[PDB]
Amino acid sequence: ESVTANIENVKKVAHHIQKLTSIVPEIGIICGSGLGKLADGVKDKITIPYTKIPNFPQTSVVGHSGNLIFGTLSGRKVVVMQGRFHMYEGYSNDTVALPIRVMKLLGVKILMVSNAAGGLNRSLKLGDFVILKDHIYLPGLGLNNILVGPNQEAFGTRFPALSNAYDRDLRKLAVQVAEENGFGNLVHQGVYVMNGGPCYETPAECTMLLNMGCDVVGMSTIPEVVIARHCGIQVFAVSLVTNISVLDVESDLKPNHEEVLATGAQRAELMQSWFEKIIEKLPKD
Amino acid sequence: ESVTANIENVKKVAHHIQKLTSIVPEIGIICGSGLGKLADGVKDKITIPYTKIPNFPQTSVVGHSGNLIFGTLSGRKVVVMQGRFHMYEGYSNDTVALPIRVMKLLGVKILMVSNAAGGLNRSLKLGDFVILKDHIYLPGLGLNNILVGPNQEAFGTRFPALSNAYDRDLRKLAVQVAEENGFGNLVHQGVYVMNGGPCYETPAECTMLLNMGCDVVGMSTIPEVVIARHCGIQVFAVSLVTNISVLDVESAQRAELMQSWFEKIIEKLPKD
Amino acid sequence: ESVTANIENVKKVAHHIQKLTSIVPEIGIICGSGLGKLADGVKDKITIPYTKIPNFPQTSHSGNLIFGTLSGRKVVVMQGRFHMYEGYSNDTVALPIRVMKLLGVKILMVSNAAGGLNRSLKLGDFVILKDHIYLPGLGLNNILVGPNQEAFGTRFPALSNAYDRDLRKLAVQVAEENGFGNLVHQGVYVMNGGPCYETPAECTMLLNMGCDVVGMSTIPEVVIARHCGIQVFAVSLVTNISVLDVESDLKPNHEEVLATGAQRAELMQSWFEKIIEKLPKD
Repeated sequence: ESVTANIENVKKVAHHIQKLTSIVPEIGIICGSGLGKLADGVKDKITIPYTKIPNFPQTSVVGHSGNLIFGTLSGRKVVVMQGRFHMYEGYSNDTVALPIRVMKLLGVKILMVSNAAGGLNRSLKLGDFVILKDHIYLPGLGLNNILVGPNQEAFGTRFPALSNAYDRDLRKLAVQVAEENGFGNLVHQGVYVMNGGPCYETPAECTMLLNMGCDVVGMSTIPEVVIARHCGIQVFAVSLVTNISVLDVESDLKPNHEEVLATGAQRAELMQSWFEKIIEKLPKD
Repeated sequence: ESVTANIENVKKVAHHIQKLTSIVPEIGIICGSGLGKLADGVKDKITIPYTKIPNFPQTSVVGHSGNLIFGTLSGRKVVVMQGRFHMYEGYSNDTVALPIRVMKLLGVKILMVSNAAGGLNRSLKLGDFVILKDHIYLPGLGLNNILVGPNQEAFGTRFPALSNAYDRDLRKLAVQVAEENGFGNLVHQGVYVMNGGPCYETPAECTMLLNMGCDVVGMSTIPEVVIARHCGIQVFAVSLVTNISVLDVESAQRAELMQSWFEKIIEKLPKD
Repeated sequence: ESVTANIENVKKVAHHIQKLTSIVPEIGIICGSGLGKLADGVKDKITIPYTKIPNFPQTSHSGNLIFGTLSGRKVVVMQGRFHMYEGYSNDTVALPIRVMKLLGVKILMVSNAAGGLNRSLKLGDFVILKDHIYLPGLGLNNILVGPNQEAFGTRFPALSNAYDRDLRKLAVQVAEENGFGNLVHQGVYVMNGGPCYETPAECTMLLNMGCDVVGMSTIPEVVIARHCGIQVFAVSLVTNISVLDVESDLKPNHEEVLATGAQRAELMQSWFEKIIEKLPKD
């Protein structure tokens, strides 16, 4: 399961990073679908490959290590995670949790995250942005919650509440920014349900999930959100609707992931702009 | 993970405990929520710490380790489990199963369990008692059932049915005792769904669970109930509603009454 | 302890089997409920116990891989399955299906025992799977969790026509012309990891999820088959009628479940034989 995400190990990693950069991040960004360009446009960037950080978890896109990117975005100090640890890859709870807990010790106060999701809600269109206002953590309700195991008291409490998990003030700001900039029609809010994956959802599964009250379904994000809330980081999360879920078996349409990647690539410019304009107006500073 | 909960290992733990006490328990009790007294009220008590028993699972520090308390309660021999093993802590199936199977070998015929739960059913109020009449074992449906692995045939069958899992006669008696003693207005019956935890449930999760047909939600109890039924122990289980679930994102006290209820139920239990 | 179901290891197993038999199978059959007597019908056959195939998983007498001819077609039959409720790993379940693929299997046919949730179902009915709900898979116990084995398939497999519509059609037509079309339905199968039978509250929930039958197997093998491009036909025998009411004295009994399966075994075998008979030949 790699190194335990305890205070000792997390501090060690944080200190290693702090020798490599003088940027003290206020906002952490986990790049998902549509955020590829935002990562590139970080100003005065310093790129730290995961390979160069002892005990930091290792992931690659066909050979190329992920990176931590420090710098600024709209005048605000950020750290960007370029490369994530999805549970369908077989990563441990400790692997997924360590980077978020490292962000806490580095100074991160807000986490912004995107992902690719299937649209269950029948009003959604391809390319829509669905701000998460709540979630259903199917793995968590089973016995695959990321927090299962000894609680690391240094970071949070044994039984965390998830009441305002998707900060209502950050959601209101994100909607306002979209509306002010002429793409409010693309922005929805909804409930995201996690399918552990990596299979796309069958029509019967989608029909069930829609009837549970779910608006979008995806295979990521909730584990990161749980760790973030556990250690008191405010969360803003957006699903890009990269496929419209098929609810009937009598239908030749299907999710193919390349069209999922195409939707991400085509909405990247707008999602970058949105996130930059949100960051510009975030409170505290 | 510690030691396999097979008939040989369970036999050895049971034999060791039988040297430390002459009490042959007829009723096993696991108090979760309202565990104030009961263990206080047992006459002629014998407190056996978990560390005193070899191969018996041990709690993780906390400044207060587990005990197995033997004695009598309202004229019946009992064994109380103080110190539980919950799956959200990372305990293995064998760790949770072994204690219940030890109870079986010691002579336990009835298991009484209390726990703390979130109220999903909209007519519940904080402090209410909800007798479990059925459950939904979400971890079990999802391939984290406590019985996964080789079946221990000496305890039970490969594919146990869970018909009358929460004995209907015990529930009827429990309801009779509550109404007889003036706190019948607190008592409900319902379906308990297990959230593996340890996070509390989001509004959207609570809404989904309510619409699945669940009345309360908690992070324990079902694994123990499944092991109990597998080896033929009758089960009585009750949730104390300690949090009322919020359904949309837009939006100690009963300790003495619960221990008293359990004491009065045991008084009225049939005896062979 | 189990060997990874990667192309290197699967090749080694398939190459060992290919020295023990000349039969190149194009249909793979996994014997579940109602298919106990299927191995008997296989002609020009060779029985290979799992015990004499290195790194092939071991299940219990040992399980066998039977090669031969059924209704004129080359088949491999798995007598002995690896149920997840027994504690078997994903690799253990996946390897046999991937071996089938390297051996040449194009169609996988499978039966299982299931509880009938749909209130119109009768005991002994056949429910062809047209779709499924993989509760373990949704909850992070999907058989494909781990590094994707690219030799076999893609990272994010779609499950759109998982239960091949042409095979389902043919199966329904074969039943109808042989006079048992009234026993045949099509439905959604939900997986309960098991090994407990379902409580009344669980059954009620599953029925309201849109499920017709519930069982403890099959989906993991189906996912692996679809991942490597094998077409799938699957049928649940309704071996118990699910009890939705806690006050009812009715309950699932495993001896009655096995008895129901055995009673239908001749008919289920004949059905499978006649499906294979009518499959398009190239």
